[PDB]
Amino acid sequence: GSSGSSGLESEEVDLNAGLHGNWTLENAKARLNQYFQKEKIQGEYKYTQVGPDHNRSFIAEMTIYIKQLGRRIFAREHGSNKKLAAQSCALSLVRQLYHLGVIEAYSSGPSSG
Repeated sequence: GSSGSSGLESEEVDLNAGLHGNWTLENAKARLNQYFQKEKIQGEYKYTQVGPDHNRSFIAEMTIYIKQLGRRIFAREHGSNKKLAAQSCALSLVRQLYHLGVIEAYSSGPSSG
Protein backbone atom coordinates (compact mmCIF):
# COMPACT_ATOMS: atom_id res chain seq x y z
CA GLY A 1 0.00 0.00 0.00
CA SER A 2 1.01 3.66 -0.67
CA SER A 3 -0.36 7.28 -0.93
CA GLY A 4 0.56 10.92 -1.87
CA SER A 5 1.82 13.55 0.64
CA SER A 6 -0.82 16.19 -0.44
CA GLY A 7 -3.99 16.63 -2.64
CA LEU A 8 -4.95 19.44 -5.09
CA GLU A 9 -7.69 20.30 -7.65
CA SER A 10 -7.63 23.04 -10.36
CA GLU A 11 -10.49 21.59 -12.52
CA GLU A 12 -14.06 22.82 -13.29
CA VAL A 13 -17.28 21.28 -11.78
CA ASP A 14 -20.86 21.24 -13.19
CA LEU A 15 -23.76 23.13 -11.50
CA ASN A 16 -25.97 19.98 -11.63
CA ALA A 17 -23.26 18.11 -9.60
CA GLY A 18 -24.41 20.27 -6.60
CA LEU A 19 -28.02 18.98 -7.14
CA HIS A 20 -27.15 15.22 -7.31
CA GLY A 21 -24.18 15.38 -4.82
CA ASN A 22 -20.51 14.38 -5.49
CA TRP A 23 -20.58 11.80 -2.60
CA THR A 24 -18.96 8.53 -3.83
CA LEU A 25 -18.42 5.13 -2.11
CA GLU A 26 -15.00 6.29 -0.73
CA ASN A 27 -15.75 10.03 -0.19
CA ALA A 28 -18.84 9.02 1.87
CA LYS A 29 -16.77 6.57 4.01
CA ALA A 30 -14.42 9.53 4.72
CA ARG A 31 -17.37 11.97 5.28
CA LEU A 32 -19.08 9.67 7.84
CA ASN A 33 -15.80 9.48 9.83
CA GLN A 34 -15.47 13.32 9.52
CA TYR A 35 -19.06 13.71 10.87
CA PHE A 36 -18.09 11.43 13.83
CA GLN A 37 -14.91 13.51 14.54
CA LYS A 38 -16.82 16.87 14.37
CA GLU A 39 -19.82 15.72 16.52
CA LYS A 40 -17.78 13.46 18.95
CA ILE A 41 -19.99 10.47 17.85
CA GLN A 42 -18.80 6.84 17.33
CA GLY A 43 -20.13 4.17 14.91
CA GLU A 44 -18.97 0.68 13.77
CA TYR A 45 -20.49 -1.46 10.95
CA LYS A 46 -22.40 -4.68 11.80
CA TYR A 47 -21.52 -7.30 9.12
CA THR A 48 -23.25 -10.55 7.99
CA GLN A 49 -21.53 -13.04 5.62
CA VAL A 50 -23.86 -14.75 3.03
CA GLY A 51 -23.46 -17.69 0.58
CA PRO A 52 -21.10 -20.75 0.82
CA ASP A 53 -17.42 -20.11 1.77
CA HIS A 54 -16.19 -20.95 -1.81
CA ASN A 55 -18.57 -18.25 -3.29
CA ARG A 56 -19.70 -15.64 -0.68
CA SER A 57 -20.73 -11.98 -0.28
CA PHE A 58 -21.15 -9.64 2.76
CA ILE A 59 -24.05 -7.52 4.05
CA ALA A 60 -23.10 -4.47 6.20
CA GLU A 61 -25.40 -2.23 8.30
CA MET A 62 -25.28 0.85 10.60
CA THR A 63 -27.72 3.19 12.48
CA ILE A 64 -26.79 6.62 13.94
CA TYR A 65 -28.62 9.32 15.95
CA ILE A 66 -28.52 13.01 14.84
CA LYS A 67 -28.67 15.34 17.87
CA GLN A 68 -28.86 18.41 15.58
CA LEU A 69 -32.21 17.09 14.13
CA GLY A 70 -33.69 15.11 17.11
CA ARG A 71 -33.93 11.79 15.12
CA ARG A 72 -31.87 8.82 13.76
CA ILE A 73 -30.95 7.29 10.33
CA PHE A 74 -30.25 3.64 9.37
CA ALA A 75 -28.79 1.69 6.39
CA ARG A 76 -28.25 -1.95 5.26
CA GLU A 77 -26.36 -2.76 2.00
CA HIS A 78 -24.13 -5.51 0.47
CA GLY A 79 -20.90 -6.06 -1.54
CA SER A 80 -18.71 -8.99 -2.68
CA ASN A 81 -16.49 -8.23 0.40
CA LYS A 82 -16.62 -6.21 3.70
CA LYS A 83 -14.96 -3.11 2.09
CA LEU A 84 -17.61 -2.84 -0.73
CA ALA A 85 -20.40 -3.59 1.81
CA ALA A 86 -19.23 -0.84 4.27
CA GLN A 87 -18.64 1.60 1.33
CA SER A 88 -22.27 1.07 0.17
CA CYS A 89 -23.51 1.41 3.80
CA ALA A 90 -21.51 4.69 4.31
CA LEU A 91 -22.93 6.21 1.08
CA SER A 92 -26.44 5.25 2.33
CA LEU A 93 -25.91 7.20 5.64
CA VAL A 94 -24.15 10.13 3.86
CA ARG A 95 -26.95 10.47 1.23
CA GLN A 96 -29.51 10.58 4.12
CA LEU A 97 -27.37 13.27 5.89
CA TYR A 98 -27.41 15.21 2.55
CA HIS A 99 -31.23 14.68 2.14
CA LEU A 100 -31.93 15.87 5.75
CA GLY A 101 -29.48 18.83 5.29
CA VAL A 102 -26.77 17.74 7.82
CA ILE A 103 -24.24 18.00 4.90
CA GLU A 104 -24.06 19.63 1.43
CA ALA A 105 -22.73 18.35 -1.97
CA TYR A 106 -18.99 17.41 -1.99
CA SER A 107 -16.27 19.67 -3.51
CA SER A 108 -14.44 16.94 -5.57
CA GLY A 109 -14.90 17.33 -9.38
CA PRO A 110 -16.27 14.97 -12.11
CA SER A 111 -14.87 11.39 -12.38
CA SER A 112 -15.10 11.40 -16.26
CA GLY A 113 -11.26 11.83 -16.78
